[PDB]
Formats: sequence, C-alpha cells, structure tokens
Amino acid sequence: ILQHPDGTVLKQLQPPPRGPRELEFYNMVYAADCFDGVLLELRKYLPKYYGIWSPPTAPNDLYLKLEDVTHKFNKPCIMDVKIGQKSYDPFASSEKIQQQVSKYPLMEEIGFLVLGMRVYHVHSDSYETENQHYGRSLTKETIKDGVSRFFHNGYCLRKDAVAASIQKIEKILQWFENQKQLNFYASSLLFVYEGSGSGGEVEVRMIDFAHVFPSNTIDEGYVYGLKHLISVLRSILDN
Ligand SMILES: Nc1ncnc2c1ncn2[C@@H]1O[C@H](COP(=O)(O)OP(=O)(O)O)[C@@H](O)[C@H]1O
Ligand SMILES: O=P(O)(O)O[C@@H]1[C@H](O)[C@H](O)[C@@H](OP(=O)(O)O)[C@H](OP(=O)(O)O)[C@H]1O
Ligand SMILES: [Mg+2]
Ligand SMILES: [Mg+2]
Repeated sequence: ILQHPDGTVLKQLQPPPRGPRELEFYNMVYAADCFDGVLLELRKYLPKYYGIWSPPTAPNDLYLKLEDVTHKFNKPCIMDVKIGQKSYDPFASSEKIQQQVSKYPLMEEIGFLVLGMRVYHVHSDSYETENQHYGRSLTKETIKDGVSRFFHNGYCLRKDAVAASIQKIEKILQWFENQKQLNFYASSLLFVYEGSGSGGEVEVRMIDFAHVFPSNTIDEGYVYGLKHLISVLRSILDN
C-alpha cells in the first residue's frame, strides 16, 4: 500500500487469482453503466475507485487507485478488522483451509479478527500500534478489552467514536441484509476516528476484496461477524 499526497492510495494487485479478482470486483461495482441498485448502494461503503493504474514507464506493474479513507483526518486512529466466520473462500484447498483456520481458530466463534490498529495517545502526541499477533491472541474472554483498546487515547475511552462506529456498521449490516448476490471472505472493515472540541468525524469502510464471489444466499458469516462486532461495541458503551 503506497500513500499518495493527492488523497489516494495505490494498492498493488496481489498475485493471481487474488489481484485480478479484486480488480474485477471494483470494475463491477464502479461500472459507469451500472444501474443495479444493490451495487450503487454498496459504493457508499467502499473507498472511491479511480481505476486501474500503472507507472507511465511500467505497464506491467498493476495497482488499484483508491480513496485514502484517512485523508480528511488530522491524527487518524485506524483499525482493520477482518469480518466473517470463514477466512477461506469456496475454492480453497484443504491446505489453505487448514492454514487459514490455524491463523485464527476462533474465527467461527467470534466472526471477526482484529488485524491491526494504530491509536493516537493525546498525552504524548504519539501513536501506539498493534500488529497481527495482537488480534490473533484475543479470545472470548479478552475480545471486549481487546477492541476497547482502539478507542482509548491514554486518558479516556472515546465512547463517541464507539457509538458512531456502531451506527455506521449498522448501515453496512442493512446493505448485507438486502442483497443475496455477493459473499465476502477475508474482507475487512477499516475504522478511522479523529484522535486530536468537535472531532466527531468517523469512517467505517469495507476494504480488501480478493475473495468476493457471486452467490445466491445472504452472506451469513459476514452478517454474524457484524452482529457480534456491534454487540461487543455496544457493551463497551457501558464501561
Ligand atoms: N482505501 C484505503 N484507505 C486508507 N487505508 C487503506 C485503504 N486500503 C487499505 N488501507 C490500509 O492498508 C492495509 C492493507 O490493505 P488491504 O487492502 O487490507 O491489503 P491486503 O490484501 O494486503 O491485506 C489496511 O489494513 C489499511 O490500514
Ligand atoms: O498475515 P500473515 O500472518 O502473513 O498471514 C496471511 C493472512 O492470513 C492473509 O490474510 C492471507 O491472505 P488471504 O487473506 O488472501 O488468504 C495470507 O495467505 P497467503 O499466504 O496465501 O497469501 C496469510 O499468509
Ligand atoms: Mg487486508
Ligand atoms: Mg487481503
């Protein structure tokens, strides 16, 4: 992921089949001649898409040019949460299924996995980061405090950002409850709030679409993960 001063990011296409699939997902959603109401609504929850991009001198090197969801923030606090009960897709091999379940064998039970966070601490004007091993170490007993950490700025819990997050996730859940044409595996929600007195800006966007597939069913694992995440955030409001 390359961050560009124009308010965009360039995401390098992953090797096939993942990179090509993510490209085609964005092309499908953002097709200029799209009149599918489901897809037009989905656009609101994705980074804006500016098409495929390559360097002028390197047509081989393929990127997606996307809105930088963090651009409007002064001190963005960022968390990436993988959503669903399964982080492997319908065409995964036995080995891949085993790999993915072994990365986090609680995915079926919890329905989400924190991939990382970067949190602004007001007292020290500095960021604290957690890597992939943080979320993979969370259990049912520790998931609430694990998530809470994202919203704690060193002196208080940002319940404003928690409540805003619930409200934005709820609109995404509504979209999911009103479509049966796409299932999303190994995709994430990106949470951003303002760390730096009306810093009430919050973003929750869907990202990472290397494993989205056509379907004829509600995405039940995704819905389960969103509901559980909402449940956890709601309990944090009682702290
Ligand atoms: N559109 C975006 N705006 C801001 N940050 C982004 C955006 N897309 C990705 N990122 C950041 O880059 C990280 C990795 O991007 P992602 O699409 O998940 O790639 P990967 O397929 O390598 O997991 C995310 O966790 C997020 O912090
Ligand atoms: O973050 P880590 O610990 O390196 O582990 C990776 C992580 O689970 C990725 O989400 C996954 O890609 P997919 O979500 O696309 O499966 C990747 O699979 P890969 O090794 O097959 O790329 C894993 O190696
Ligand atoms: Mg990702
Ligand atoms: Mg990915």
